[PDB]
Formats: sequence, C-alpha cells, structure tokens
Amino acid sequence: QNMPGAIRPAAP
Amino acid sequence: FQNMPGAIRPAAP
Amino acid sequence: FQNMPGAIRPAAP
Amino acid sequence: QNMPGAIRPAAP
Amino acid sequence: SVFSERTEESSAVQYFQFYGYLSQQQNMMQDYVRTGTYQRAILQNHTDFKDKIVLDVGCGSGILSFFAAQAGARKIYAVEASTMAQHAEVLVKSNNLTDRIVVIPGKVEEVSLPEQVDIIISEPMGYMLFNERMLESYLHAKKYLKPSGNMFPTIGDVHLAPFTDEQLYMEQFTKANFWYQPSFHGVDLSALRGAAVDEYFRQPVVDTFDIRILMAKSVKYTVNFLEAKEGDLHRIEIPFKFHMLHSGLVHGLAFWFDVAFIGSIMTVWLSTAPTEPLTHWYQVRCLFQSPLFAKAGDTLSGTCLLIANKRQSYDISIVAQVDQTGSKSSNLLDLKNPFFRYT
Amino acid sequence: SVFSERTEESSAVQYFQFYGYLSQQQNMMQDYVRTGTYQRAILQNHTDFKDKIVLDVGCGSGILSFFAAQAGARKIYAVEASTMAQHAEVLVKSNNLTDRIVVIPGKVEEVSLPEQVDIIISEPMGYMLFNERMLESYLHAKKYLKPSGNMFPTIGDVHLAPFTDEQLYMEQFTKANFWYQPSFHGVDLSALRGAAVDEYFRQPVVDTFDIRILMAKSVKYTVNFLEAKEGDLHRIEIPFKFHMLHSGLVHGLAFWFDVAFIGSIMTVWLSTAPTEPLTHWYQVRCLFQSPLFAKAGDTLSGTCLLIANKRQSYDISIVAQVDQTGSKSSNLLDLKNPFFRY
Amino acid sequence: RSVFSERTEESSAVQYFQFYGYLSQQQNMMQDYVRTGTYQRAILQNHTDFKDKIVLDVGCGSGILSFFAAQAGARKIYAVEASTMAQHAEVLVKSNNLTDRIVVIPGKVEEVSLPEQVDIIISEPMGYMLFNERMLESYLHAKKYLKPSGNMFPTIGDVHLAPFTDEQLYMEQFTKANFWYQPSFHGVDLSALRGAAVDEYFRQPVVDTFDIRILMAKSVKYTVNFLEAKEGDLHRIEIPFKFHMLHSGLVHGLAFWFDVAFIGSIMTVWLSTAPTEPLTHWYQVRCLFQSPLFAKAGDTLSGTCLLIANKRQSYDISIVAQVDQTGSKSSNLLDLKNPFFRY
Amino acid sequence: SVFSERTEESSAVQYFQFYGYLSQQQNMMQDYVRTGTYQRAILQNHTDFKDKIVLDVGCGSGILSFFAAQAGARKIYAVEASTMAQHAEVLVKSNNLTDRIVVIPGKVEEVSLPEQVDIIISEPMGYMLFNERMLESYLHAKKYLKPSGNMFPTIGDVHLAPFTDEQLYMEQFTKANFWYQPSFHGVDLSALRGAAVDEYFRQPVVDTFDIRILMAKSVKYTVNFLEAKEGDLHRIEIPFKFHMLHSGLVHGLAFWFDVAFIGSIMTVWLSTAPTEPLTHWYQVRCLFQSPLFAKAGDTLSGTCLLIANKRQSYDISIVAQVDQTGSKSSNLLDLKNPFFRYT
Ligand SMILES: *CCC[C@H]1O[C@@H](n2cnc3c(N)ncnc32)[C@H](O)[C@@H]1O
Ligand SMILES: *CCC[C@H]1O[C@@H](n2cnc3c(N)ncnc32)[C@H](O)[C@@H]1O
Ligand SMILES: *CCC[C@H]1O[C@@H](n2cnc3c(N)ncnc32)[C@H](O)[C@@H]1O
Ligand SMILES: *CCC[C@H]1O[C@@H](n2cnc3c(N)ncnc32)[C@H](O)[C@@H]1O
Repeated sequence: QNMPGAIRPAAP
Repeated sequence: FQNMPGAIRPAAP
Repeated sequence: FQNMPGAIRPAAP
Repeated sequence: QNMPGAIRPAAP
Repeated sequence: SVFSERTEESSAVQYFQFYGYLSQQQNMMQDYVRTGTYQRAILQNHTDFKDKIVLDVGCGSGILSFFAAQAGARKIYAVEASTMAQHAEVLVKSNNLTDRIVVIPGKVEEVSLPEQVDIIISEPMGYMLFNERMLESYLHAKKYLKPSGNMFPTIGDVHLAPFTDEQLYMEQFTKANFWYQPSFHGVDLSALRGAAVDEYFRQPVVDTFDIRILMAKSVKYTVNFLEAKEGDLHRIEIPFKFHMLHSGLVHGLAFWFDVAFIGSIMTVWLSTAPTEPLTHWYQVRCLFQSPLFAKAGDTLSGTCLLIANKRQSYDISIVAQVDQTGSKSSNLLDLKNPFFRYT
Repeated sequence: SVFSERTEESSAVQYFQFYGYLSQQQNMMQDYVRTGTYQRAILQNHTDFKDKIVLDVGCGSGILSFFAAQAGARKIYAVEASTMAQHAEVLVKSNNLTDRIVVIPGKVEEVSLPEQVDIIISEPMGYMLFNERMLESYLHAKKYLKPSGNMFPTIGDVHLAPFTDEQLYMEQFTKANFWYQPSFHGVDLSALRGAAVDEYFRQPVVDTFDIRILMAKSVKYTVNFLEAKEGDLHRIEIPFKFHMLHSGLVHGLAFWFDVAFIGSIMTVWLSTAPTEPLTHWYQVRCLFQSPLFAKAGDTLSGTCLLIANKRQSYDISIVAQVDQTGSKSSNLLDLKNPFFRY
Repeated sequence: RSVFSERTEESSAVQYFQFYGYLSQQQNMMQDYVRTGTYQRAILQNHTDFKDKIVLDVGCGSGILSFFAAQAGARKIYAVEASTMAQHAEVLVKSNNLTDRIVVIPGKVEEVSLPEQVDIIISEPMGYMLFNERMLESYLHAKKYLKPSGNMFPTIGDVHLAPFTDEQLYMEQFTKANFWYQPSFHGVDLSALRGAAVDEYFRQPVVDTFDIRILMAKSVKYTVNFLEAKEGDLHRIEIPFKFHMLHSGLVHGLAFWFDVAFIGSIMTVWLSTAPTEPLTHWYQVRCLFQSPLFAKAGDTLSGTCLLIANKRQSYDISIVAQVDQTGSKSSNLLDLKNPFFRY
Repeated sequence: SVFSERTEESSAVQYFQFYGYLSQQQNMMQDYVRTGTYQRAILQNHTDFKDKIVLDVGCGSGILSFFAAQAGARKIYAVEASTMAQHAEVLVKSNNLTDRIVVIPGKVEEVSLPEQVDIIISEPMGYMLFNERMLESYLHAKKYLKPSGNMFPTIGDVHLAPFTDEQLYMEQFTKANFWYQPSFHGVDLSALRGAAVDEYFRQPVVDTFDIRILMAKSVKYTVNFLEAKEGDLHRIEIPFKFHMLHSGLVHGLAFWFDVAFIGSIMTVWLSTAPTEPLTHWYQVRCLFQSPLFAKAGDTLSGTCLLIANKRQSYDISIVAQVDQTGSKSSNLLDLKNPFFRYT
C-alpha cells in the first residue's frame, strides 16, 4: 500500500 | 517485488 | 550411475 | 543393472 | 548542478540506492517487451549507429550500450549515476569492449564528456512516463549532441482516457471505513475516517485493467525529444476533451505511454498501452474524488496539470467536467507514492 | 541529538514518511495478535497503571495510550516523531481523554517531559526484533523513568535455529543465476554472477514457514529492557552451538522473537514464533550462499554478529561451522533490505 | 591394416565387443518387441527380396536377423559377427537345423573374407542417437560385397532434431554440477572446479524418453541413404537447422531420435524411435545447453549440429544454436560415447 | 613398470577414464561414511601427521591430502594416474596449499618422489576389497616409506559368510529361461539356455541384504599393509570352516570388508559390514551353482581362491561342502563384471 522506495514496478 | 525499500513494517497477513 | 562407460546399448524398458 | 566400466558402484 | 538544484538530497539517495541493485536491473532486463524492442529499434536502424559516437544516459548495467556496439557503433559513452556504473564497467571488460564503451560514473548533468555525439540513447521513462524526472536528464544531455544528431527514443506520447471502475472506486471507502467504528478495542476511531479517505485518493493506482473499462478514445500529449527543452517538463498542462463512446459513471483517468525510435531505416514503437502485452510500467489510474455521469456522445473536458517537485516526481492536478451537464470533479494526487494494486 | 548522531538524514525522512500514513497504522492495528495481546498485557496488569504516570514511546495513532487510559492511568505522555502525532491528538479529543493523554510531537531523544514517569510503554520491535533501532529509543527513554519504574514490554527474546529449505534456497539461487547467462540478447553477464549471488543472499527472507524445517532447538538471546543501556545494542554478539536433531542440509538460520510484559498481576507474552499464530512480523531467515551438511548429533557452532548502521538497521554477520567436519559458512546480510516473500 | 583398426582405438574395441559378448545383452535387445517384431515384419513382408537370394548379415549377434532371412527363403546367409556371440550363433544355427543356409563367419566385416557377392545386406547398425558405435560405417563398408543390383535393409536412416524445454532435467543436471560450488566441503574449497564440473555434466547427452509436449518446434530431418552413402561420408556430419518456434519459453537443448526405413520391393517398413511412437531400447537422446535460450513463438532458432567421428567408436558433438531475433547464442560440446542413462 | 607388466592396456585405459570424471570423485566424496571416517581417522591421529612427510596414493581430487594438511602435515606428495591429477592441482592452488601439497601425475609404480615419507595414506579398497588391484599399488608405494613409517589404512579384513537367499538364486533361472522357448519369433533358442545360466552365475552380486540371511559366523582374512608384499595378493586363498547357526539351503557366500587406521592416539575403523550403515562399496555375494543343505550344527568347509588377472581384478573360485553329508558345490566368478542388484 505504501512502497516509498520502489521507483520502477516489479515486472509482471 | 524483490526490493521494497521504505516498507519498515511487513504488510499484515 | 552417472557414468557407465562400457554400456553400448541402453537397457530395454 | 550390469555396470560395465563402473569401477566403483553408485553411492546409496 | 542542474540535478542538485531540482532534487532533494534524501530523495536522490534513496533513488540511486534502488538502482544500485542488480535485482532491479534484472527486473527491467527481463521485461522482454522493453529489452527486445530497444534492441530491435537499435539493430534495425544500424545506419544510425554504424561508426557513430553514441551517448547512453543512465545506462544501468549497460545493455543499451552493448546493443549500440552490436549495431557497429565506433564509440559509446555510458553515463550512470548509481553504483551500477561499477558493474557496467565489469561487463564492458568481460565482453572485450573497453575500446568502444567508456563507462562514466556520475550524473549526466555533472560529468564531463570529451566529445559531441551523433545520437543519444536512453530509457528515461518511469511509470506514467514522467515519474523519476529522468526525461529532463535525457533532454539535458542534448548539450552533447551534434546539430542534426538523433535521439533514441525520439518522441514520447502520454495517453489519457476516462475509465469506469466501480469496484476500484468503492474499495477506497471500504479500506478507509476501518476507521469508522466507535469501539476498536474500546477506542472511537471515527474522527480519522475522512483523513484516511483523502489519503487513499491521493495515491495513483499502478496496475493493469481490461480495455473495456475505457469510455473514450485517449487524448495524446506528445513530447518531441529532439525539439523539447528540459524546462518544458517542469509544468505539463495536458488539456483534454473526450468524446464519450459509452454511457456510465467516469471514476477517473487512465494513463499509459508510447515512445518511438525514429531511425533512418524505420520507426519502432515501444508501447505500454492496455491493448498491448503488459510491461513492467503497467498502467496508471487517477481517481476523481466523485464520479461523473456521462452519456455516450457527451464531452468530458478538463486539464491534467503535472507539476514537477524536488522528489523526482510530479504532483498531479486533475479537473474534469461533463460539458452537457456542468457536473464537475477533480483530484490532486502524489505520483511519487502510488498504490501497486496488481495481482 | 542522540537520534540525529546515529541516523542518516535520508533514512529518517523515509522512515518517518512510512509511519505518517494512516494505512500503515491500520496495517499494524489490524494485526489482532499484536493489538489484542498489547491490550491484554496492559488491562490485566491494571495495577501497574492505576493512577500512574506513563510514557508511550512511538505511540503512532495512540492506541497504547488509550489502553493505559482504560487501565486507570492518571496521565500519559504519548511521544511520536512522525506526523501521525497530529492524528493521535485528534483521537484524544474525539475520545474525550484530553485530561489524561498528552501527545508530545517529536523524537523521544529530543522532547522535554514535565515529570518522571512510573512506567514506559512502546512497540519498539521491528522484524527480527532489532530492525528500526527503535529499541535504543525505547532504552533512551529510561532517562524519564523513575527508579524501579517498569517497562512494557520488559524483556525481549531472540530465537535463532538452523533450518533446511531446499525450495527457498533454490528460489533465491535461481534469481541470482540470471547473471550466469553468457548470451543475454548476445551479452555475456557471467562476470557479475558472483556479485548477484552476494546481493541476493544479503537479503533476509521475511515470511513464515513450517516448524518441521528447524533442525535443532533454538538458542535464545535475551535483552532485559529494565537493565540494558543504549550502547548495548550497537554491537550485538550472539554465540550459538546447536545440537543437530536431524541429518541434512542446513541452508541458514531462522529468527523470531518473543517479548514479555512482566506486570504485577501476571506476565503476558507476545510471541512471533512459527509455533504461534502469525503476526505482521512473520519470521526472518538468513540464507547461506552454500548450505552445510550436518548429521544428527553433530554440533553447529558459530556467532551471529549484529552491528548497527546509520540507516536504522543492522549489518548482520553469520559465521557457522559443522564442528565434526570443519565445514564453514560465512554470510553478511543487510537487514534494512529484506525480501518479503509472503 | 584393416579399415576398422585404423579408425578405432584398440582399448575402445576390446570393451565394445566384450559388452556384446554377453547373452544377457542379446536378450535385452531381443526382448525389445518393437525392434524385433519390426525387423521380422520388414523381412517377411518383403520375402521376394530374400527368396533364393544371397544375404550378408552384418553384426548378426546371436543370428536372429539371419533366421528371419532364412524364414523368408534366402538360399545362403553369411552372418558376420566380431564378438564372441558368433559362437553362440553357430549353436543356434545347428540346433535349428539351418547349417545348410546360415554360415556364421566370425570377425569384423572389415577383416573377414566372404565367399561371394550378395544380393542384400541386412544389419542393425543403429546406436543410440543413430550414430553411436560407428556401426553405420561398417554397414556401408560391407557394400564391397554387394552386387550392383543389391539392396540394403535398412535402406535409409532419418535423424530428427527438435528444440525442447525441460526445466526439471536442466536443474537435475545443474544440481549435480553444483556440488563443485561448495567452498567448505569438509573444510575444503571446491569452487575452483565448478566450471569444469558444469562442462563435464553437460557434456553427457541424456538417454531417456519424454512427453512430446516438451518440443517447441517441428523437427528438422537429416537423411543418410545407405544405398548411396560412402564410409567417409560419416566422418564429419553437418546438420544445419532453422527452427520456427511454435511456443514461447526457454530452450534447454535439442532432442534427437531416428527412423530407419526398409525399402523392399513389396512395401516399405519403418522402424521409429520417435517420442510419438512406442518406446524402444534406443529411447531418445537430448543434448542440454549449459545456459538455455529464451525464445518467443515465431522466432527462429538457427545453428548447426556437427558430429565428428572419434577413435572411440562414437562422435564428438558440437551444437551451436542462436535465437536470430535477439542474437542469444549457445555453444556446446558433448561426448556421445559417455551419456547419462536416466530412464 | 610393475603396473604395466600386470595390467592389460585396454583395462587400464577404461579404468583411469572412469576416474577422470569429477562425477565419480563426487560419487565417493558424497559417501559420508567413507569421507567422514577418513577425516576422523586422520584428524584424531594428528600426531601421526603434524610436521610429517606424507604420500597419498591414488589421491583423486586430493581430499585425503587436504585432510593430512588439516592435521598439520609439512609436505604431502599426492600421486594420481588419471587426468583427475590436473583438477587436484587446481584445488591445491585455490586452497593456497601449494607450499605443502605437491601433485605428482602418474602411476605410483612409475613416478619419482624426491624423498622418503613418514606415512602413506590411500583408499585402495575396491568392492570386495580386492577389486581394482589397487592394494598392490599401495603396497608397492612402501618403497618410499621410512623404516618406522605407518600406513593409513594399516590393515584390511575381508569377511566371508554363507547365506540363504532362495529368491536371488531362482532369479538366475527366471532370467536365463528367456532362452528356453521353442519359437521366439520362429527360432528355437533353447540350446543357449545353459550358457545363459552359466553367464549369470559368473557374476558377483553387488547389493546389500538383511543380516538374518547369514547362516554362520563370518570367517576373517586379514591383510597387514605394513608387512604384506605385492606378490602376496596375486593368489589369495581363504579357507573356511563354517559352523552353521541355522538349518537351511546355503545359496552362496557373502563378502564385506573393514579397514583399520591404527594411529598413535587411537584406532579408527571403516566398515562395509551389513550390520553397519551402507557405503558405496555395498556388500558382495557369490552364488553356488547348486545350494547345499546344512543343518544347524553341521560344518560347511571349503576354500575361496582369488586369482589376480590382468584386468585389475580377480577370478573367484569357491568350493564348499557340507562335511556331515559330502554334498559339494562350486562356482567360478568374474569379479570385474558384477551384477548391480541394489534398487
Ligand atoms: C528509468 C531509467 C533509470 C536509470 O537512469 C539512471 N539515472 C537517473 N537519473 C540519472 C542522472 N541524472 N544521471 C545519470 N543516470 C541517471 C538511474 O540510476 C537508472 O540506472
Ligand atoms: C514499530 C513502530 C515504531 C513507532 O515509533 C515511532 N518512532 C520511531 N523512532 C522514534 C523516535 N526516535 N522517537 C519517537 N517516535 C519514534 C515510529 O514513527 C512508529 O510510530
Ligand atoms: C547394435 C548391434 C551391433 C552388433 O554388430 C557387431 N559389430 C559391431 N561392429 C562390427 C564389425 N566391425 N564387424 C562385425 N560385427 C560388428 C556388435 O558386436 C553387435 O553384435
Ligand atoms: C579406489 C580409488 C582409486 C584411486 O587411485 C587411482 N589409482 C589407481 N591405480 C593407481 C596407480 N597405480 N597409481 C596412481 N593412482 C592410481 C585411481 O585413478 C583412483 O583415483
């Protein structure tokens, strides 16, 4: 819900 | 997500 | 067995 | 079953 | 420097720490759409690289520089500000390419390049294209570009479309209504319910969706990387007037982007549209605070105003109105802290 | 200030940004094992609060202060450094407890209190207990504690046991083997496979597991909060000597923790052990890059060394050896950057 | 000096013919009912090719194919066998009262002296993956005894190769090699040999069967026409391939099997070891890649399989495969003489 | 050399090719009974190694040499004839032990050592102890041993005991009876049935068994490696006089072995007995051609004669009779070609 340091999303 | 920087407490189960 | 150097034909099924 | 050329048996 | 002047140091530390992980390189590299398309764009336009000087901005592990070397580049300057630069230098040596690829650790706004280049390559797209504010570093690197040099990618299109997603909208209140109880272990939490609601609505939603939730053809806002100056990205005003193709409640705007590699031989497109195979960028949706009923044939007009901030991201201000009825809504979202909803 | 001297500014910004979110308060509050166990320890030890002065360190939304208020406290100073302190103040007003709960916004190392307190309450446990370095803030707050004042929780137990989990090991190994490819889109990556293995195995694994993977009885390391000083947590050395109960591969060490609220009426335990119901702390496992083979009856000996860093976490050093064969493993792990597998 | 001994290390030949001196090994092949029943069908259903003809049986073992030729009405059958099984064949000829038609001639077909030219040569020269044993060269060598109008049974051989995906097989082998990754095996660092161990394990072709759903593209076919080929044609066998991938996923190696056809005057009979057909004691053969290649459906996987005959009555196998769309390349070298019998 | 004069070149080539495989080093190393006991024998007798000169005969990957170093040896000469010597050299370098371990590639009968040694360590045991004839090389190595030197292992015990196993015995005729049919595809095979039976009975059976099948206490034949000479192992006569503990049919003799490491501090035993954890040597059973009925208290006397051959193994001749009845049986077996029956 709060992923402050994830710059790019994790690939699907 | 291999790296969840900023997530201090894990998400509840 | 990982190596059977003398086995020329496989064992039949 | 036969072990032609296998000097030592496969370990157990 | 330009980068220091626009970036809070604490945002920058965390940003480049993220990109110091090989696992994050791996995440992007294993996006076959992303990696395969870049490779095809570069190799199929080999004349743009053969015997040319190349600048690779934010090279990470250096994959794009290796692609430029596969295409016959004479010299490739690879710039990377994270510690991944040290890993890239290891790859250059192990691949016997030290004569052709020079790794330059540091920010492109601070390093010294000894040469002007014929073409700049980069992957500066964050989610919703503009997050990370890496497009400004990409445009800033044009100070190293010869006149009539090229840019790969050459243009970026961001697409906006209204969507209906009743369940997504209602999920915000179901989560916030945790606080609407008078005795949580004997404590009345109700007074914070409104603040909880506001908090959820400030988060863009990063995930994918069925294209049947879209209710009009997207509106396109094009950034031409050959023509644009980095000042153009400090304040991005995207007007829209959607011609509604379906009737129903509009709960917000959905975002995706395309980039084109406009080469001498052909143009290659990398798309993150919901009509295309999913990429690690997914798509992004921003909710309105309240839904707007729109009949098919009505027009939904407004503006999405992206204001850059010193956290290497944007504040998103959306205002929308159904012209035929005057019904209006808006929302203000923090792109830096989205909700990753994909399952 | 003591907090400032031991913390990178950018870590603190991100740390307290995380706790400013109401959805993160909800996340911890909805852990019923956690919240319900806290409420039971306080209310069942109501004598330790009746007409007492209380300090709540890192109160978040203030839930523990409300429990202290339900148990009869005369005055509760609730200290919270994140912006959540503003929301706690709202709840104090809406619950008509302004006469008993006083929210003090700030770092416990920096704020002033009007008086000494009879008892300190807090939730300082991060995952693996020590993450966040909040235990040091908790101990620092004892400067406001009267002589023979109590602390809830009172003690904290860390348990470590060796485990076997081929699936988890090969899951992480496979991820790292991406960098073994000699021709990824024509590019040799194999020079970085060493570095990849290092990176991936620096990541502690946060999730739960079946107790059947534990290969020996846990070793316990106890932190007595009534006695410990802040400096006792800068460098934590945990020797271990496991007596192996089953033969097989030891892929690493599993960690969990219990805290005890040693009150005047009863001791209440809050456990995150894999034998107990699951909490949002889960359990933590540290992998070896190469597992150790051990036979039942062998002893696995070594030391787990936790060295605190400026990013509110610990650099973990684990050295382990099968005494009978001299087979050794050494790993360094970054507690700050785990892999949440659940 | 005989052709055989010039191409064969004596150490290899001693072991090779010792194996074939065992009655238990004759039973093993004879009990393969697909093998023995198909040979009998091919001979009896083409009886006119044998009626009153002179036959050469190359590598006759206990003589079963010679008996089949006799049942089909052959006038004289020379049965050549270099192992001590020749003496057991003589016993069976006498006990079956066929001394007047089947003449056992012990020795290597490259070294014996036959009394006359023959109308047809029969043999079982197929090793696993077809080419192991290099008996095909002895079969072709025997054509010096064949009349101009003569025939060969089998007449042609087809080798099939197709790419496969089998993560389990790949990890099973890689897990064995990883023993040599240990830095503290009883306190000894083995890791310096991890590279040599991976090479050794992936040098072994895997002899077993598999579900046809692991195949990722239609097979390529390489045909040896025994009526036309010459011994020297089999010293260096080059099989180029260009697979059109039908499924996406990881290509862990190439899978091999073979068919032979008995092209008689009455009908053609096929003996197949394909994975779509009932299992034989040849099974199928898979050559693993040390690192699998990722390919998308519609991509082309191209390369060459090169087989170099060696002095150990087998082939050194070189496989080079490339995903054309990405330039992902894999080179492997396998020792056909020393496989992993996995079944 | 002594080795070449007693070994057919073809046997030696296959023999050392088998030991050139890392997979076969790994096979022995994974036997924890075997590897652990050697390490315990050496480390628990550290005063036999501290500051001593060691010779390691047939060192393979060198693991026994690294145990000697862990024990404090000052100089270890590690001799190995297979290509595994090259890998041992890599391990000695990677473990930074080049100052203490010297790998000498070659046969111990042919290399030169620069000095005499204080102790010889080796694993010269084949199945049934004597297979491989490596004990002779170990004894030959004593030309490098100082007068007071020791040997690890110091002695070896072979144990013989009679067993009853009706199913194992009948299994031989079930298999051989394949040949007893009048029309296998039209061919009468029955004339080879007797030869097939003889072939099966010539194979020692390598597997394990329940100790309740043993019918008398074992007889022990001991080789003292400190005193024995090479020639003592060319003809090994093992007389036996079993006093039967149980009444039943004796179908053959079972074999296993123990070695003892007799150090200054303690004696450590490595046992392959059926009462002990299984090792990769298993146990070895030699059938009688005909079972012998013995009552409990009867005496079963006879001899087991092992005759070394040039294939690095032994011809086994076993003769036995029940004294009270005169019932007599014999068998001749080829130790080089056993039947692996373990599953
Ligand atoms: C999405 C691509 C991010 C990629 O580029 C690097 N990056 C980001 N900002 C940079 C500046 N200003 N200079 C150089 N590299 C820069 C990231 O570290 C990442 O590798
Ligand atoms: C696990 C919950 C921790 C809780 O405490 C707050 N916190 C952390 N560090 C703090 C200092 N030094 N002073 C006061 N509060 C502090 C976190 O914000 C969180 O709410
Ligand atoms: C697969 C069965 C082969 C079969 O043929 C015999 N053999 C092999 N090579 C031979 C040469 N050169 N001459 C005669 N016979 C030969 C094998 O012994 C086996 O029986
Ligand atoms: C059972 C393991 C035997 C081991 O010793 C090597 N070996 C065998 N015979 C040898 C001679 N004569 N000299 C040196 N080494 C010798 C085998 O190769 C194996 O490694």
